[PDB]
Amino acid sequence: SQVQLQESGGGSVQAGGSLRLACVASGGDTRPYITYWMGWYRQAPGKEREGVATIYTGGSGTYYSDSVEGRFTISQDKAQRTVYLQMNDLKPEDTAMYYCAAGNGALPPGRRLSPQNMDTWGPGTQVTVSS
Amino acid sequence: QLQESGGGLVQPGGSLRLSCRASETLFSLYAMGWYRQAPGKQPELIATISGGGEGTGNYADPVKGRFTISRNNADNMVFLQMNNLKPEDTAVYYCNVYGTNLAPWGQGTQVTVS
Amino acid sequence: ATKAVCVLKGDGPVQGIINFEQKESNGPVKVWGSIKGLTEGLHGFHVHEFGDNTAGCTSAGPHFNPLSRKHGGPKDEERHVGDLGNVTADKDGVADVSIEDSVISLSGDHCIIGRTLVVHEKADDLGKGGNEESTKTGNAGSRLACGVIGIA
Repeated sequence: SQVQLQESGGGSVQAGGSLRLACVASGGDTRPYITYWMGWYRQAPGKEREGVATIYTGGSGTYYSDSVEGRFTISQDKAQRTVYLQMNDLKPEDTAMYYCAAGNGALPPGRRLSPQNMDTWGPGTQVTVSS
Repeated sequence: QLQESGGGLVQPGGSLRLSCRASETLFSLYAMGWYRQAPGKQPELIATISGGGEGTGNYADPVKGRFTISRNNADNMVFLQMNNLKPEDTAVYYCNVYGTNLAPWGQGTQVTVS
Repeated sequence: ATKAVCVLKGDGPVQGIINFEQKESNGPVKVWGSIKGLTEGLHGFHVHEFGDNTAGCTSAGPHFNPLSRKHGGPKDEERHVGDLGNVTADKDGVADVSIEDSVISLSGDHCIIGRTLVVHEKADDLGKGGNEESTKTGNAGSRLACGVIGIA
């Protein structure tokens, strides 16, 4: 009835390693023309949720934050209702809790990677990078 | 820019599978169609596929219930699965966008039923 | 110089603003704006007959057809008056509508003020599809967002 997101795939890895987070969506309105701006958000202990990348469920538009630009790549399997995050060349600074969140497909430019305009959230997965 | 394949020569009642690889630029209109240039005729639209996700198909009356259109979003491809071929379906099947200005036709594929 | 505007809302996330303008009487109409929340690709764009949104976009009734003709792309001559064809949404699901049509008017017998603009689910086949439905609705699929066209 309500959309629910579940992350997976975080863990511990060595500075320079790889991770592929995935978020799968469950329940909610499954009809194709219900577009969201699925996004990956990042909260380090004692700092604010950041938001690193987002993808349009309606098409393919992807927008990344400047701190992860070259390194992180967000993809999606619309038929499996999944959105992925390949994080590689991992820095120690990328340690944080990583949340997947969804928001209105109609969000304008500037409000698509802001956690305030975000509607439903996933519980989080922890990612720790050691050096 | 539009490349077809998969026709050939088939006995009546037979089945074929036409395949078309389209430009990213054409495919991202997500409105594609299989036209058949019927013998001596201008290319008629025979099946469309548009919409979200895997898309939605629409069939011209002569093929409805015998042809199935489909697409592969990740690969920019469109497929036409033709079953129980009658003589009438003999023609050259082109693939192209619909609902906007047409792209320069591709080679198309030859479908012969006898 | 008559102006008009419409705000498209629906059940789904689709929503935008489309403005009309008509410099000279019985002249041509500039139609421009932006719809956001669409599936990347083509979408049917129509002025339906009634400005009724009581049961949502269903109440709008059929495409505006005062001359009682069959369906067509806006460039064709056999067409409904409110048949404006298709709009294009990009990889971010935004369609920047920029049309200029000469059949619909802001005045007279062809006046659309008080009628409903509608963006549709799939793509309008412009009547070239080859089944009875293509000559009425153009197989544009279901209605995603709509609004009554008002005065500016």
